[PDB]
Amino acid sequence: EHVIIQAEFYLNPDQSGEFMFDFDGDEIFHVDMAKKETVWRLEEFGRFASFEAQGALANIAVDKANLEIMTKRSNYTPITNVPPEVTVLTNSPVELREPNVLICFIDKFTPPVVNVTWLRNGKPVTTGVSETVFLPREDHLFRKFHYLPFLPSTEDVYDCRVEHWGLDEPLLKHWEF
Amino acid sequence: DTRPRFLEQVKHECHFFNGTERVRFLDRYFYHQEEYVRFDSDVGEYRAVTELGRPDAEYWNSQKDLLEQKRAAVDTYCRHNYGVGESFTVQRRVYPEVTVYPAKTNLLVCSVNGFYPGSIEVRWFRNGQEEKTGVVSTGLIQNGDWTFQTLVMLETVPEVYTCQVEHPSLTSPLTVEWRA
Amino acid sequence: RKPFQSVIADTGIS
Ligand SMILES: *[C@@H]1O[C@H](CO)[C@@H](O[C@@H]2O[C@H](CO)[C@@H](O)[C@H](O)[C@H]2NC(C)=O)[C@H](O)[C@H]1NC(C)=O
Ligand SMILES: *[C@@H]1O[C@H](CO)[C@@H](O)[C@H](O)[C@H]1NC(C)=O
Repeated sequence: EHVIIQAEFYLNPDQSGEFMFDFDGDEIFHVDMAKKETVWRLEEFGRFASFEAQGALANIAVDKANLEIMTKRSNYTPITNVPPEVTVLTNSPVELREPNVLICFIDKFTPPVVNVTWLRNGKPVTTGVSETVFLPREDHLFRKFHYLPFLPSTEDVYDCRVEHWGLDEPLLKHWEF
Repeated sequence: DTRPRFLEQVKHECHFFNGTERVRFLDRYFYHQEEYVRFDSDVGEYRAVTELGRPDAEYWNSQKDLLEQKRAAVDTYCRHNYGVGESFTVQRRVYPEVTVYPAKTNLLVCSVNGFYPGSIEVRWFRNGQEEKTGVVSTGLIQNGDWTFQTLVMLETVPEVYTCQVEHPSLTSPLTVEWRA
Repeated sequence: RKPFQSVIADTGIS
């Protein structure tokens, strides 16, 4: 009926960590390890619940300990790069002058390191863009979302540019009205 | 960047059947994408999932206070967090938006947007009766923002077409009509 | 109102 998953990772040599709670594949929150703060997936969750974000660093520190042990135990067997499936779709059916959101869905990839850029007519745009952290999958690969709020026009084309070590070239997913 | 990568994951998984009536806790350890050792509350101790997890399973199973703590987790962790999140997760209802529009390849698209939860039935009807074999869909799309969408398309020669949507947020079916 | 509880990974052996 429902699954709650506290999922964490640590990655060498990047020393990147993540700590997050998932309910049925949606993120409840992650901890920003720098600031030591709980980041709620929706504003409203933070009216109903709290978290000890301070303690997430202890969890990640155990994952690093374990990684160092498993690295030796495996004989320094490195991860095999798995490049992402990338898909671009809108929140809703696009009507002219009706504000909307482009979603870039980056699926089935490891390791959890990825460069994503919104391109409008081939130029990078950042006004209003948001992204999720890396989200776990049942197969232990990662998935991730980037969002661009936009005003639909006949004169603009869009691309989601995705860099990953699994890919030869950057991967561009096209969208236009 | 020459350098090789090494990744440890841990997933603490709480599985609920009939709310908190039946709970299974799973403490799962991963090296890259390979589960090497797990604690399962149905077993009540660690088990190696691969050769690489044998030492950790032996080591952890010898610490009886550690196992005592982990077996209480269905109550102190799983049932605690279900109870924290219930009102805004388990009980979240967001109504579908339904549009119908013609598309090129000729298609009638029934677009169902912004709904929660994920369970939805979308059916196509042509002048009264139900079409299955000329229907193609997106499947369920998770938007990553606690919202799903789906596009259910009828391959057709456009009569009166009706898209029927059934979702937990709706006391009865939503039926949208499109006339050629 | 109510806090979410985390569990910590166990540390393995060398
Ligand atoms: C994401 O972008 C960064 C920086 O834009 C990429 O990194 C760099 O280029 C090489 C990496 O081997 C280094 O010489 C530099 O130190 C990096 N530059 C900066 C500004 O950080 C990074 O590799 C990209 N990630 C992916 C997956 O392609
Ligand atoms: C769920 O919980 C109650 C016990 O509190 C039980 O009587 C009921 O039948 C259960 N529902 C199902 C579908 O088994």
